[PDB]
Amino acid sequence: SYDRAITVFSPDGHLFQVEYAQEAVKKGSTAVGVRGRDIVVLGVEKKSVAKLQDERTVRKICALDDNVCMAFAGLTADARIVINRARVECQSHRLTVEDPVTVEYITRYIASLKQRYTQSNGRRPFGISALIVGFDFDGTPRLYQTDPSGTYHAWKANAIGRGAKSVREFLEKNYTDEAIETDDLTIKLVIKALLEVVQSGGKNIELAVMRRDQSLKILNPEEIEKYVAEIEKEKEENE
Amino acid sequence: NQYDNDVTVWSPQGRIHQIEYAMEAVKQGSATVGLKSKTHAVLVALKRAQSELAAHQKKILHVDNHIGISIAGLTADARLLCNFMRQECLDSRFVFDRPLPVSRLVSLIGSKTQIPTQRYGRRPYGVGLLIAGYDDMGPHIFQTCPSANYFDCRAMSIGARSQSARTYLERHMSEFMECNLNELVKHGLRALRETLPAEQDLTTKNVSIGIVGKDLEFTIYDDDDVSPFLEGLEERPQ
Amino acid sequence: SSAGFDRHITIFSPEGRLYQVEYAFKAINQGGLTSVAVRGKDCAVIVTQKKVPDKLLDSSTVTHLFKITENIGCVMTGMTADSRSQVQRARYEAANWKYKYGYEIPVDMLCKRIADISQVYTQNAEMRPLGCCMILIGIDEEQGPQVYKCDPAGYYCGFKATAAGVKQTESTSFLEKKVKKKFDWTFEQTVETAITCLSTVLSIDFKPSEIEVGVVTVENPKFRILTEAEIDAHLVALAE
Amino acid sequence: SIMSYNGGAVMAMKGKNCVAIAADRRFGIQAQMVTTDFQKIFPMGDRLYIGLAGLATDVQTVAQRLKFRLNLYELKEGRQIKPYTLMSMVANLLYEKRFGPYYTEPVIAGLDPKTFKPFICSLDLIGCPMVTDDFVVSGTCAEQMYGMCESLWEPNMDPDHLFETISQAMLNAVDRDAVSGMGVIVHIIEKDKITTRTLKARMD
Amino acid sequence: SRRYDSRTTIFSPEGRLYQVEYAMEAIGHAGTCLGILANDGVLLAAERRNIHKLLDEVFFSEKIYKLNEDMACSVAGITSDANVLTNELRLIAQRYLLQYQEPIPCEQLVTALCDIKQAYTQFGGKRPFGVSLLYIGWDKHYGFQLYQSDPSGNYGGWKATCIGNNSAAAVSMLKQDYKEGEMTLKSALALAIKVLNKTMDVSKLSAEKVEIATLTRENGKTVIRVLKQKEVEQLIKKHEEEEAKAEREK
Amino acid sequence: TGYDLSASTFSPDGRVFQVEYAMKAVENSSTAIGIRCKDGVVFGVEKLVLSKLYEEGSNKRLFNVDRHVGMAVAGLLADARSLADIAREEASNFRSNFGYNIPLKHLADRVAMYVHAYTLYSAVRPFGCSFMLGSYSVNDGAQLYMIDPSGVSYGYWGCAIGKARQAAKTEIEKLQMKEMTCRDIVKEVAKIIYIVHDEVKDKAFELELSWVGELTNGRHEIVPKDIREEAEKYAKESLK
Amino acid sequence: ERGYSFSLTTFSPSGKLVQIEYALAAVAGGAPSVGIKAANGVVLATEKKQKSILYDERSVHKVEPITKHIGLVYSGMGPDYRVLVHRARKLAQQYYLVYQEPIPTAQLVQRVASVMQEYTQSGGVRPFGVSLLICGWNEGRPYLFQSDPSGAYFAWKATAMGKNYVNGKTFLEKRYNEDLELEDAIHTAILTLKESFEGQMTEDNIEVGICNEAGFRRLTPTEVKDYLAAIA
Amino acid sequence: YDRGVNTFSPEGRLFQVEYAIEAIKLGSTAIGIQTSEGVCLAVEKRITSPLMEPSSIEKIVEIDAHIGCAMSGLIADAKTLIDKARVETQNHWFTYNETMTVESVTQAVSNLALQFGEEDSRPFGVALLFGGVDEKGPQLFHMDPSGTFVQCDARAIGSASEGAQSSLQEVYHKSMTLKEAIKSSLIILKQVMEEKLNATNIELATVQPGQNFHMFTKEELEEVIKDI
Repeated sequence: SYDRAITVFSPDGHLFQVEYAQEAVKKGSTAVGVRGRDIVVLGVEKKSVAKLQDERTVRKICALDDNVCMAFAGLTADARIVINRARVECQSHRLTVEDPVTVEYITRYIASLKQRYTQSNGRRPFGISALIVGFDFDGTPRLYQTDPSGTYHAWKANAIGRGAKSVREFLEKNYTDEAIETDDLTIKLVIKALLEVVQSGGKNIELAVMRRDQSLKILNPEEIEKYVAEIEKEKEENE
Repeated sequence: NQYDNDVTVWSPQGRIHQIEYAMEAVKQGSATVGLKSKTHAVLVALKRAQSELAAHQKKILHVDNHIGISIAGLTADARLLCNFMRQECLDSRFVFDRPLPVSRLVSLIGSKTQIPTQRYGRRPYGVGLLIAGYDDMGPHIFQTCPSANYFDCRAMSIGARSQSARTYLERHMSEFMECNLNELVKHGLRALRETLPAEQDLTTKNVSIGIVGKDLEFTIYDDDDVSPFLEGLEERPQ
Repeated sequence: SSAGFDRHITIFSPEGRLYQVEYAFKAINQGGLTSVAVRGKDCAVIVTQKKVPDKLLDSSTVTHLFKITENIGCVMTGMTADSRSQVQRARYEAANWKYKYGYEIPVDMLCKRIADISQVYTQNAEMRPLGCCMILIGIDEEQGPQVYKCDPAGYYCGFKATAAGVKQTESTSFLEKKVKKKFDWTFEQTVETAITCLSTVLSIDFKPSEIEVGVVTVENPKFRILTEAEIDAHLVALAE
Repeated sequence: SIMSYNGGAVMAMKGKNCVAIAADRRFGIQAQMVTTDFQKIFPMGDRLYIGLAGLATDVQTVAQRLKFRLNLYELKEGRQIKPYTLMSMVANLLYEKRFGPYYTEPVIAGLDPKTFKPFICSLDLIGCPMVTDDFVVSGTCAEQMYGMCESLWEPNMDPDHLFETISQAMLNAVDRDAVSGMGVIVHIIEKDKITTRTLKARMD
Repeated sequence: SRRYDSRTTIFSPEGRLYQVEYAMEAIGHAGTCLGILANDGVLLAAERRNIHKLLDEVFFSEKIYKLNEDMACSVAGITSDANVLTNELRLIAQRYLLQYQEPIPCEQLVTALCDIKQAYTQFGGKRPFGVSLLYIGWDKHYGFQLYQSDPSGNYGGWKATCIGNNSAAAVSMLKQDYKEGEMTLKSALALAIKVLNKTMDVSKLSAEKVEIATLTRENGKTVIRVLKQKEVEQLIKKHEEEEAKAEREK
Repeated sequence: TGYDLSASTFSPDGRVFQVEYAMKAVENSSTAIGIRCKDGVVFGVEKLVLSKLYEEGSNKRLFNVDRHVGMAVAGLLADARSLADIAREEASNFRSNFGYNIPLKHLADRVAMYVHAYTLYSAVRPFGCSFMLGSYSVNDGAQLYMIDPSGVSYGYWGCAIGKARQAAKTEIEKLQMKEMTCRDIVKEVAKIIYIVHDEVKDKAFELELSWVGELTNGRHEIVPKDIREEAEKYAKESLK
Repeated sequence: ERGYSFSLTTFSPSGKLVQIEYALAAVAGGAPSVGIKAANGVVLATEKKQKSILYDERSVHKVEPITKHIGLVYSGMGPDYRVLVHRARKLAQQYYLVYQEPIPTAQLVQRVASVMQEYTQSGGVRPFGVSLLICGWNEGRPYLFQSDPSGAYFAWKATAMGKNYVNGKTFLEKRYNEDLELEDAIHTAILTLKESFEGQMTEDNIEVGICNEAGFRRLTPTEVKDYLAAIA
Repeated sequence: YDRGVNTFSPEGRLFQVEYAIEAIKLGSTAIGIQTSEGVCLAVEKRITSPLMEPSSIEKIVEIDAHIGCAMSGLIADAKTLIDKARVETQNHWFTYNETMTVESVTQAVSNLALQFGEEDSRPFGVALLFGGVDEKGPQLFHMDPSGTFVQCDARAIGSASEGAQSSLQEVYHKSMTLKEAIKSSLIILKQVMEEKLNATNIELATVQPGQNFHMFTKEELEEVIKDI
């Protein structure tokens, strides 16, 4: 009935220590992600550089294989172990079976690793939540998410971090039944969704796309500054 | 109440309460009655329904060609001791090429359930075994307990409200050594009907009867062959 | 000063104390016994009473004098069950010396190895620290006779006159009053002081059937337990 | 034999205040050469080298394991290693593979790190150390190297005549061997500097 | 038996960590370390604790630990817990050189330690490391670098670094007086003697209360210069003139 | 109290209450006595019928450890069964390693050290049993032993374990047991059981008598009291 | 056992380790000791009083050698002292089997402090209650180190451990200097040991070991009687 | 701490096993009905977002080509049960060249549900319904985290399982047909759920003797809803 063990149930049937892991995800930076027609896209917010450090070591988006991406939340220490482990599995799968790894296979591995890591006492569960995006499974663009309980799950648009309930409510009135083709439009959808940031500084947005055939493409803060300009410009014409 | 947490902790009165609590788990299951003649050992149990249309949960289960056991208590420790029970029987068939003596099988169970009643990290087995058998010296009725005190007996009834069955057996235990296979069974199921509230009746779908005999392999009957046994009974004396 | 679990397990308290070991020092005192060892000469004497409260209880299966090896004997105080397990390690590890090293173990080296076993029970937790005490005697070549004493804390020392049991503070006060003058110790002086010190602390003037005498001497270096008859021979000799 | 699978020759020689060490250059399988630039002399700190000969697998393997243990030693202690300490270190590493032994025979040469005192020693394939005062040799063509060094060695020699002695010893002994040759490299070290020369040898 | 349970691994009801927040508070009650990049070097500065006049200091290095061949590290926190890390950290860099025969490239050394430091916050009820420590070095791929270890396992690559409740106000000076792009050694050495004048509250800046080690890439060697006490003196006397100029503009 | 959960902790005066608690669980068990004559050992157990469905010789407390050694347990019956299997297994190793029958003085030492080990650690509890050990040999005579839950083991001439421990040995000691034959002892054991508490607070009981000595040629077995029935014919004569 | 393996030491909310600060209290409540590094050797001296007139003084020793040039004293509890002594003996021979050379005193303290480190962090055990003073004359210069139950270590010119160490802190600061001989160092080591001793100091109440460059040596009561023979 | 992983009550069961039954009650509902023509099955998806993909939530999995499944309670622990339940039917085919019966599947499944503790963890939080057609016709079973394994004729679990089982006993009789039982089931579904009963909230699974394969309906389910 208490709240200081993981093998205990509540009298109404809860696992509060797994539920306390999901609170630690909400203290993280927000990241969103949609799938397009052919080109997928995701982006992170809340960079907040502190004027005196290099910024290639604050990497929050990474690639597991040559065709699958990753974006997380929570605390950055536990995220490094999960990323470093999943690189081995998507590489060792290629050895035993000569296919490339599907996006559905690697998320079952991360969820099953977070599954068995919950059950035994003295193993503090991973306080992260991941987003796995890859147009890998034979021209089919997909994006999934995880959960600290260990439930891999598929969305078509997603938001995590501090204040995802505002963005997930924003995306339901924004993601049209019209599937947004002309992939700069889909990036403009992400850039407009990320424009509903907690402060919306405009320069604290890091977006990364993938056109389903290339490698990962980090956008630069001059092309990304060009897309933020047409957002307020087309919004001025709506008045 | 501060001594009432582990199996390891003795009380200031000398009574370990965790063993005393596993006795209470035996009373949660239904009643079951075992008895024997000179030639035939019969144990009869009472099924319990879960819902109106679900099947009734079984009680009597086969072990070997000369041993069958009844059950009362947790179904977790039921199949856990059963798998240990079946393993020891076929080892004597494999090594010695004889069936086990029934008496020294039960001493293996008392050694089995002793260790989780003393070391920390494992609960006692809440279970209510009644054992019928044939060694070279005839039929046997045994009972066990979660305190690992196995008892030889000539008639026994354990489970919920099973005292009323025991009072029936004491005033008829002299009659049991002489009767044949037939009324020995319906001496036994006259005892189960006092472990019932007086408004319902012992039907076909809620009772099981297992018989092992001197020339008879242990056989479990259920729901269709109980009707040759349920004939020839009187109503309840109300 | 109960802080954390310092009254229960072997951890440090404030002010550097630790209480479970100094609870064991008066875990001897529930035995109700007193033992005396004396080194004065080319010999060494153990004396300890027995207590037989039952006629049904035997007489030979009571004696606390325990023969470790042929040249080493010991006496045990404290509770009986922890005492006899302590003697099992002493008998065992003395024979490992003879097997590994090819000669007889010194009485000094044995009391170290016993005290180091009592160390780990003090150091590690969840392991009960054996509330009993051991006193040894034996002859060492080119060193004379010795008396050693090992604590439940693992502290050992070696000294001339030894009291253990209930009445240390009364007996050791008497032995310093006795051994301050270097009188001649002629193996009858050694027994006479060993008897009459205990005879004044307990104030009994006892029958020959309550005590035992363990002995070792450089004329017969074997450990030797005295007979009921010859205990009476020393007893009437001091009857003045 | 397994020692005769690739060939090799390592020679060290003690001078007055200096010490010299030399080896061949040929790498090859039993009769077919492969290359003529195979390193067999490895620096272990300043003014202290080591030479390896035998099976070319264990030449490269032991030289990496010994470098592994050396750098951990020179960080727990601020000082550098003494030449006696290295000899005890190598003999420990070889004796651990007592029954699975490495097929190599090292030769250690170097000066004292504090004084100027030279040092030479060589070991067996299981780690029996052996210090001398004149020369040590190892390799397949051992007996040819003993015949040259017993006649040409002098007690107190300048770095000029020490260079000419170990040159004439290595050139004449290796040309009598079949599976050794294709060039000879010579390190001559001293208190002030380190000189490395390569000699004009028969390439047949 | 079961009732002797230490926590060490349990989330808050709000979602924060129990011991990790406590361990970062002890580092504020420790010594002071910092470092700054240059275009052609990198340096470290340390504060001497327990400078009583009956010690020896014959190790020639107390906060600095030359660890691979071209990297060193400062240290802050529990001193006795730090010796487990540095003996481990020297052996990670050395088992790499056995494997590839090329020195460790100055980042994946840090991730190799930080995954060990993280792992005591995961499985196994044990005490975490109460040690934060710095990193200086040089590689083929990026050159001169600084890194910042944490008890949580998080690291970052900085250009001017920090110890906390001891010296968090130095970064406010470092954001004010570190010019970007040009950061050469004599400009950097004059900067650090000004910073330690503020944070280390010893008046007149006794030279035996500080310790400075530098690193310069020189002709293919990457020397690590633990500079001696004679040139700490002229570094102070260089700062002594800067007091006299500071009143001329009044 | 508040110091008495684990068996690995001391009290503030220096004892262990978990050993103290387990001793008086044996006190609530029925009385079983033992007595030895000049050429054998005779056991005797007061055993009470549970209700009626006991089957006349079930769950007996007279065990049979070796060819010439058996037990007379009292206390928790299931705990004594596992403890008896230790003694059965211990005598087999002595047979296999030394080639002859186990001496009873050595057998009690091996068991009591095993009982001692459950009095130290927090993971296990002490046993709730106490028992007797009787044997007979031509080179050693008859011996009779006694083991408490703490592990203290030494020899008696007569003993009793149960509720009436004091109330039975009050009248054991008025027997001249040093010169009686064990066939005379069997009818004398019968009255001592029958004197104390036949059916006062209980309903019914049944007598069990084990039997080892020179008349059995060193074997240990139950008496033939189905033969001659002389126990109850002679014990029930004490009604007047 | 069950196999628990949980440590007994955790951080306070202030950030301090509570049990290690308690173990240092047991160190300060021990027998006093003093160590002085002189120009030619190191002097160790301790204060050994028996509780009675019965105890033999030739049985137990306080100044204890490790190698033939390394000695070691303590101030704490007697029984925990003998563990790390026997530990440091076996540890010194493992150096000698590898490198064929007697271990330097700086390298010995590197490894002994890691042993005392291991009982703090590991599971279910408490730390020591013994601080040490380690001496030796390796490679000309002599050395004098101190370790503590925390696992740290230092390098002293002259220091004191045990009871009244703050008095010997002040007295050695006023008495010692840069250089003396060994004989001057023993003179000032008894004079600071006479600060907190009993009424009578004999050849048996103190116990002194030295470090010549010829090796480690503890002194017999013949010399200590003749050294305390009215030389202060 | 508060009647932990291995500690009896003063009266009855373990409370952790008792609390495991309560964790099923927050799960989604599910109904399976055994009929002599075959076993039908139904479940509710409980989709939260439109961006949330509907078919990523599975409730009916394929254990074997003639054995279905249905789950409730915790989602995460049920993937452990389905994994070895697929394996141990496949081990049986490897060593016997025959299909494992439906009853003897859950014997092996219930052997692992009662292994919790420190012997070589917590109990599971998931109930199951197994439908299958073996040689004894169609079968329908039910298990629980206590391992109390039993056969049912028509069972409903999850949230609102009490009100479903009361309403279910009115409509059931012995001579049902499969086309009758499917529309008889979903009437009970929309009376206990709250959203509009459409083709996106529920899914079906029917196994037949002659149609061992295809334990599924796919947008023929749209025809069934408009006919009720």
